[PDB]
Amino acid sequence: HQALPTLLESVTIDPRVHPAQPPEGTTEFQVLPGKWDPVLQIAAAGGVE
Amino acid sequence: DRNFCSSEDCSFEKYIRKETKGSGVDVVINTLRGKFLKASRRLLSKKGK
Repeated sequence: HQALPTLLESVTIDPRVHPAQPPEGTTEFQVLPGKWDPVLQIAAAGGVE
Repeated sequence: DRNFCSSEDCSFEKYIRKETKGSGVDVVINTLRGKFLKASRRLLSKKGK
């Protein structure tokens, strides 16, 4: 089925711990590891949660 | 030592949830407030108080 989000209990954005914007005109971008936590139901990657 | 957690941060939620195998805690005697209170209710079992 198609699930439409209706409520995000928490969304934390912390750019200070996030990598800076890629140099201008970048063609290859970096990949940040991400993890899904079923116990707490947190999708975390970089400085976002 | 497995029965003790820390009051400094809400890291007990993951520990207790994992240790209870997702069942939660039947009774929560809550004194802390703020995010600790929110994390405490989130550990309640289906019939938890």
